[PDB]
Amino acid sequence: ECEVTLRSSDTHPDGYPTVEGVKFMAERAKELSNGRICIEVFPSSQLGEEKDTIEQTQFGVIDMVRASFGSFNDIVPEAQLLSLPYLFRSEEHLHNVMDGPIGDELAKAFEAKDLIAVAYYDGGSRSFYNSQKPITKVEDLKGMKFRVMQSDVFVDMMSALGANATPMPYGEVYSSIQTGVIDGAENNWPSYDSSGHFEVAKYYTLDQHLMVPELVAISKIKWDALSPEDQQVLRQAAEESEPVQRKLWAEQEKASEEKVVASGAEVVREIDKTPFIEAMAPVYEKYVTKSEYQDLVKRIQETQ
Ligand SMILES: O=C(O)[C@H]1O[C@@H](O)[C@H](O)[C@@H](O)[C@@H]1O
Repeated sequence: ECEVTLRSSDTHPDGYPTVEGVKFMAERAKELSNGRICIEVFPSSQLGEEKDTIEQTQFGVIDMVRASFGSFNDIVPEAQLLSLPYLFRSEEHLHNVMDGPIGDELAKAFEAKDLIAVAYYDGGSRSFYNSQKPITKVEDLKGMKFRVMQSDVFVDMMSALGANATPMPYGEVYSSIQTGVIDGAENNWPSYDSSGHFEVAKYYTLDQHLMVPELVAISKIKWDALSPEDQQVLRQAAEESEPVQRKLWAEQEKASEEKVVASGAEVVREIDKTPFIEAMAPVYEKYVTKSEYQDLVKRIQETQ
């Protein structure tokens, strides 16, 4: 048994939808391989913060990782491109993009950087939360200090809004907010909840400026050393976990919103997003640098 073992990393805790997703993938891969293939999940950043685990996965030290496109920065340039603000209209839109040929194009981009993309997971939309004041309009962000994920595109996004970005690993955000070093950060409801940030940043504004895709990626080095039979099992188990993870995600979006609101989170709803969207013009100008990227963005916006 467990002749083929794979260590899989996630920054999130046990019980979180992405972790439950890979745990389901692991149960299925074990069943389908008659006990041969054994995926072990290491949650809560046990093996390191997310960007660091991505690099260790590329080197084959970690076998598999569940990660946000936003943690890649320049490592996979099209991953950064798909982290542009207000690129996707909805979770349905994003599903149709990632499920179609654009998803295959991105898979090729990951493979060129020694990562085999076997599933795309849902991460919903990200919105601003802070400890200082309600954000009711773009102008309220002026001069404020917000953590972002470690990609240049998010630093530029904050500058476009007249604020100051500070990239840092997810695990350090809570203390930085708590001690007042930064004013806030931005994320989806389940992160805002499970991270504890709602305890130290009670103001949340549903500006929904990002929908950053996520993936399960296997080390290409480890993958290439597997038999075709074992590769087939992994891909099957990964694809099976996708609809499952999507449903777990939808349920947790609801539960976490309810939870944090029950705890006193002060939420601003119905914000006019138009000025937020307009402000992103320079960001698109800076990152949409080609034909290859221009047409990509175009085909995304054209996807129903
Ligand atoms: O802000 C972050 O770093 C985290 O945001 C969450 O939404 C992602 O699911 C996670 O992969 C990122 O590490």
